[PDB]
Amino acid sequence: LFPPQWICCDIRYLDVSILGKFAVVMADPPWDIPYGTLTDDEMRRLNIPVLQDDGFLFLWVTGRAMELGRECLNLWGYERVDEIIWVKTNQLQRIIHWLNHGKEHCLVGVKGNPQGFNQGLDCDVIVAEVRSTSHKPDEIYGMIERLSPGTRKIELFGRPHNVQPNWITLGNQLDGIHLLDPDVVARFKQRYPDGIISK
Amino acid sequence: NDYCQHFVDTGHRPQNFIRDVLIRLKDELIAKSNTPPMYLQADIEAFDIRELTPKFDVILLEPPLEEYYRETKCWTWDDIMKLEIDEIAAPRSFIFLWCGSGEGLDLGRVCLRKWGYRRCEDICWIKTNKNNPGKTKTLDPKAVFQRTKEHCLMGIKGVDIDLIITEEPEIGNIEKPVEIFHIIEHFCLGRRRLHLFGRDSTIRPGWLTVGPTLTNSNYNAETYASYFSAPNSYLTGCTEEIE
Ligand SMILES: CC(C)Nc1cc(N2CCC3(CC2)CN(c2ccc(CN4CCC(C)(C)CC4)cc2)CC(=O)N3)ncn1
Repeated sequence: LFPPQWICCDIRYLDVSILGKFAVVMADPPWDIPYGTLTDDEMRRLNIPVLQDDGFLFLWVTGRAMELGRECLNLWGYERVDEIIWVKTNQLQRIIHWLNHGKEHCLVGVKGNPQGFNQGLDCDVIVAEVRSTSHKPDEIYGMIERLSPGTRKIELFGRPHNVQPNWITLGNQLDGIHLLDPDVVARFKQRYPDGIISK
Repeated sequence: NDYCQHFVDTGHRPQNFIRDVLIRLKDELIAKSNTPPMYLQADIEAFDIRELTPKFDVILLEPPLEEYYRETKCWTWDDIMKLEIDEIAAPRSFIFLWCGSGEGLDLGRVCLRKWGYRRCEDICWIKTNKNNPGKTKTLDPKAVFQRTKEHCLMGIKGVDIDLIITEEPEIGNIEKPVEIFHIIEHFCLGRRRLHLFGRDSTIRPGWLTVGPTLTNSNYNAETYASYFSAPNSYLTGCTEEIE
């Protein structure tokens, strides 16, 4: 079901096996050290492996999570095959520890044998204005749609500004549960007959 | 505007549209403090790296990767990982490792940890195509996207941005942008600086360059050591000479 869908939940406790398989996964995790974080062990323990058989993972990282994100990506069964950077500019296309930071990194991982994707349509550099702090640039969605048009996608640790057609968005600041895909709706009621997602 | 859609529409890479893309006193201090350029032709595989003394404050490592020769001895990450870099690095010292844009972003990190560093910066060399918007890209089989940048990883053991933007060099040109030296020298990390796999074309005051394609050598270990004997042992490279 094409229009946006979402589940407010503690991603730690949701049984994601109800969601089906996805052509693309994207996560922008709250890595450990305002909002709720996950420890490194919790990050590692996420059930990312059930979300795909063949497809791509997009994993935003920063600081020391550049290394820890590579660990989770490998632990969850992916090989890192690309690394996207977003060059942060102002509205006049000028660039906003040891150096000042002008970019953010998004690791790109592959699982299995993805077929029918339009690899090589975009390049690995995004140039876009910092619209709102902590927000990823909307350009990533277009890149992912050109790469895998029409397919099912899931975002972990998203926020209401993140919901998109063809995407299911998970995060704890979303507005209740809004599911439209009949296969998903069926499995959710079965798994959660009283609509409560508990530990 | 969406510059990614634009690049799909026109072939102009998004980085083409970035604009503007007393620190002169620091530079002049760097130049006064710089040792004479020193350089040595050596096949680094067959060379006991321990013959390079004393222990270096900065190491810039630029191994010639196969991926640099798209349409053209290559070192593999297997070979690079076997370099005994921790034998020549000072207990507090810095490394700058050109990792390319593929598997090197991972194996380069294995290298840094193997030699005892932790990564504190990731410097990306972003290549514009303003002069050849049409020219496409033979993609790596595993690549998902067109690769238009290279990473230089900075590691530590014991004013500037992390971006370098220049036009993509001519095919077969393997030179890295000289801006990396400015970034490095503006850190004021000490004066013993080693460039492994440098070339005649990268020799530079304040650096010892070692690599197989140098046509001449002037390296002498004792002469080299003499530049850092007391009172000059601990200079940052950004302070006045001691009278
Ligand atoms: C309670 C917890 C145990 N369990 C959760 C938490 C959860 N969250 C928390 C996180 C969420 C969404 C809901 C995202 N977050 C956020 C902020 C910054 C970054 C960094 N990143 C770096 C790259 C970049 C610059 C391109 C964009 C920013 C990453 C994430 C802000 C926020 O407020 N909320 N959702 C379900 N379970």
